[PDB]
Amino acid sequence: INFDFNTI
Amino acid sequence: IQKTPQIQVYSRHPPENGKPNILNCYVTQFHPPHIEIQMLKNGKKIPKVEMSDMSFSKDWSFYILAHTEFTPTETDTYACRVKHDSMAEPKTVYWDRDM
Amino acid sequence: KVTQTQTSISVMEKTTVTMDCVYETQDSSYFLFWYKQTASGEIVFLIRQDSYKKENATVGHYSLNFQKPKSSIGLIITATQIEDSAVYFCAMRGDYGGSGNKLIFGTGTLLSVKP
Amino acid sequence: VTLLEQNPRWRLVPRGQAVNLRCILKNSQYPWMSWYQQDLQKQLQWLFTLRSPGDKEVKSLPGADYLATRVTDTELRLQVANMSQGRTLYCTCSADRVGNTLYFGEGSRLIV
Amino acid sequence: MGPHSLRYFVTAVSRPGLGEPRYMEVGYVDDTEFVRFDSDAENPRYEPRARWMEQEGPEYWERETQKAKGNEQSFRVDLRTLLGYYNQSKGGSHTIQVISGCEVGSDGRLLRGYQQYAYDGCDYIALNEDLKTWTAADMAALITKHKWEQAGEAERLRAYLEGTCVEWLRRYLKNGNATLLRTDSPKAHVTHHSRPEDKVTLRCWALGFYPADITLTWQLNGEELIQDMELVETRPAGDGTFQKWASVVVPLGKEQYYTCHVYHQGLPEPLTLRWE
Repeated sequence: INFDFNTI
Repeated sequence: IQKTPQIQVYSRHPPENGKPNILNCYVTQFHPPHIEIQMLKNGKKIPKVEMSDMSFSKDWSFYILAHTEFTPTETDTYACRVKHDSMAEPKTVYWDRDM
Repeated sequence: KVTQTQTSISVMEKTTVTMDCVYETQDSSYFLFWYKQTASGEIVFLIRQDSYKKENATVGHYSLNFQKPKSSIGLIITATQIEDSAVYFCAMRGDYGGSGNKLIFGTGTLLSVKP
Repeated sequence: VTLLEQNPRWRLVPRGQAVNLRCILKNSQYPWMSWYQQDLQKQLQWLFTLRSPGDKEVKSLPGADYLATRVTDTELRLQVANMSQGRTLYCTCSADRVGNTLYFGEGSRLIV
Repeated sequence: MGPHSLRYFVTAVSRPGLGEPRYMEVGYVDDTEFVRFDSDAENPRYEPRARWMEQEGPEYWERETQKAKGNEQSFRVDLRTLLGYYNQSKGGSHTIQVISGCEVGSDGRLLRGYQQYAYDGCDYIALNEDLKTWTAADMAALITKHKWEQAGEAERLRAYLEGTCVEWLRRYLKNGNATLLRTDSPKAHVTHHSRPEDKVTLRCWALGFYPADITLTWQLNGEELIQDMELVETRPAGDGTFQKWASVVVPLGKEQYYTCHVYHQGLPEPLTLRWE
């Protein structure tokens, strides 16, 4: 399972 | 960037006249992802062309596989014309039985 | 998902208090927080614990007792002042359905400090 | 005093009257803004998180109808209606979408 | 027996005028696509791309779709944030791409963790091998790096890299095993082309092999003719197997002095062929 990406 | 597309046109199995095959148009190394790809038979668009889902690889360029069922005949000619923003004019690539 | 059993606590200044907090999550990474609300309504951020941080967070006279296996994240206030009287809240992020920044809050435990 | 500016501080909401709350972000490092309500029993409940100007959402809970809108990069609004019980509305701000601390404004006390 | 990897390739491409940005997520287990998410759909859902993934229950598909749904919001914000960092206008189309995941060794221990971003096709930021620091490619990426350093994002990320990623990788490997770890040896042959000259063309064909990785070499009694050899990039046959060819230009009559070597992992011993 993928990760929970925050923003840049 | 504006990476320039690389096209390969070839069939799924070794070609044999009158024997139903699958013809493939393999386009790689383009960016942006937006692209127009058409397969041709004797210069006329081929109606039903199945496209793969897009993907990109480690160098960030995109790729896509276009294919269509076909029956190789001794005179029929098949091509792949691609329209992309990195090119002035549409790049056409012709199916060659020995490649 | 977040439960703080005690309703209220009363002690005398200089004492050490422990606010309990028990939680329920199925996430592998998770975030726990303690807030405090003064008489005025101000909700103030105190301290937090990352589920992946092996150590008990420490900030000023606020210390956490994170017991991963027991799903407990008690707030320990060492040697109390009158200033610490307030409602203490325990929270855990628990987003779903496109919530973005949803914290789940326990009901809060009232704490008192007599001079 | 916080990173947020909420007004009104309090407000008497008449019977069939809708009311509007405004929240202004004072520190641009925390662009994720939400609306939380706290009932008279003092239970905080998340209501909305709207990061982008243009973002607008409607939510109806038992006791209140809500319509939230991210107006600008620093402005969050809320319209509360059909509220049969008092409650306070808080604005929170965070620096990112996942795992960052939420900070509370001073709230808007809606009185009945 | 070795190393394996679980990697997600992410993409967000804005399309001002038309609606919302197109968002996609693709997961790969050892280079084989197995899951896929595409927002430019009906009711966008995490979808299995390999039959063995069907053993994952409804829970998995809901949780992974919800996850992609939030990732999608992060990427919409990234897209608008970058335009401001580079002072570009809102009419253009821009892309953001990410490669995230891990490489694991035979012992099941984490080897390498990846997290690299590209904006409009050029590197933007990447986590370093230490798994704690980032490397920015421009001034714009220093803002991001700064923000990430402040919030302890690498730490959040490292926790996923060494735990969730690794664990899931193992599980994916256990359940797709047979297909993932399958090997289809390439079928080789050589063809003759001339064009009425004093020269001929020897083309070595490698077809229907899996996985894609292969090596073909032409030899002149011990010599790997890499300079005088012409060959095409490996290409998908469309049915899970791959194809490739290597050709050399040889002196008419001197055919039988040239040998093609086919190196593929399904072969018990490298292949060696000549015109026939």
